[PDB]
Amino acid sequence: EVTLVESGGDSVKPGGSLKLSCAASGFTLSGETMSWVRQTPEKRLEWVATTLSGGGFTFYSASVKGRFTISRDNAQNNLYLQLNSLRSEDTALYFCASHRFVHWGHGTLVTVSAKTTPPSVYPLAPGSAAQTNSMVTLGCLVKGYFPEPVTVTWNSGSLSSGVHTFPAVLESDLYTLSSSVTVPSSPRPSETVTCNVAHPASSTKVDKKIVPR
Amino acid sequence: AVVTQESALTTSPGETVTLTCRSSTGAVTTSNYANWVQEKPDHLFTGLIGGTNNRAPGVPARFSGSLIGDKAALTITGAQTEDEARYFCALWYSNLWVFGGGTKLTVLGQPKSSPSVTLFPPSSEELETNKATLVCTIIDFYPGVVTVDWKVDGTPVTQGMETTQPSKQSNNKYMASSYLTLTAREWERHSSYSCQVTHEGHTVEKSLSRA
Ligand SMILES: O=C(O)CN(CC(=O)O)C[C@H](Cc1ccc(NC(=S)NCCO)cc1)N(CC(=O)O)CC(=O)O
Ligand SMILES: [In+3]
Repeated sequence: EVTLVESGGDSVKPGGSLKLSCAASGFTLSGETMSWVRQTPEKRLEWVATTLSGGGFTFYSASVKGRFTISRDNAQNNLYLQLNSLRSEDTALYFCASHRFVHWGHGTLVTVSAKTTPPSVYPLAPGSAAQTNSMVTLGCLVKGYFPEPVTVTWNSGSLSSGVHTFPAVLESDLYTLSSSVTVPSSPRPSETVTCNVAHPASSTKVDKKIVPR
Repeated sequence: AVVTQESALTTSPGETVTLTCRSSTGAVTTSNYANWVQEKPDHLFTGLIGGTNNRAPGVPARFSGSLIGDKAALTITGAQTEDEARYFCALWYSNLWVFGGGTKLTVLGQPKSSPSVTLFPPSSEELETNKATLVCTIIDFYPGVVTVDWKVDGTPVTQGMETTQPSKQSNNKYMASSYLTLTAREWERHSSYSCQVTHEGHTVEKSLSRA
């Protein structure tokens, strides 16, 4: 059973350097053509580099030439990738793949950014709203944090049904998440609604009560 | 060389579907070693075909690779429900590899469903910070393909708009949300704000007037 697992990804400042690893299992590296491929936030796949087996050529994407170097460590059954004059463009999930991309690793994220910051939570209330389905949608804007993840909850588990948490979004070196809840017009404003957010990294805990506009 | 694929396709379970891969530079041939990989939820990739015909070990008989027209093709004979995934193709141009943009394939496992859209105005607290984030939530739509367009006073707001990519829901439907950022000054200058979501031809527009 073949197994690939990459490691090394971390936050990095533009211009910084990184070196990623891919450890192989189930085969011997030496006689296997291996590649590096990256999946961007845009959810697009891009070829990074390939290293042929035997002791053959190594090829690089134009977007990567000169800045990135691939290395084999046949002794440890490890494949390496060195990343050096890092750019916003380089932020992606990096994966190694076997010959003709049959086996893939789980990926390692590299984020090229500015620095750690606790999130600014904003409550989202409908603008002097109506009730179509006698159902009202409230939300919470979790803004400008770094690094990921974030934990959003509503009335701390009480509200589970009608919850939609959206994936993060990175724009000027900081993430942006959004979360929502749909409740009958019976519960809000009569009863209160709170979005509970927690930024692990920063050990930030915030609670925002959603009150009328 | 650019590699082009169909944006999305939709089939019903049991049907045969064909996904294609076109080469900008010319006819796809045998020496471009057409490769096909599948991407499943939580960015899980697996190679399906290699060398324009060869099925990776373990991949079901249903999938076939071939050359038809001046293109490389992946045919899924009697498409199954668990085949709703993203399909990427890759072509070798004797030096490098070029991946196509991927094909979002949909296997209807439930009726088509329209998006539940909702636009939120910028909070007080936020405008204080000289920021104005308009949030547009898009929910329980199926298939998982949407187009969002923003309009400020009838004019399409060409920038400051970021849109999340569709993500499944427990009812195997999808969600997305779009954002429209402006400065609190920008916001003042305008009075009509609109988030229009198009899904399978039908456009739902949730608007708001500020003044
Ligand atoms: O797998 C890849 O990434 C490249 N593959 C294409 C493919 O197998 O789909 C192609 C590769 C053959 C191969 C090897 C090298 C070149 N380019 C050269 S020699 N350039 C000269 C520069 O001066 C082209 C094709 N493989 C063919 C095969 O698998 O039978 C052998 C190998 O991988 O070593
Ligand atoms: In090869």
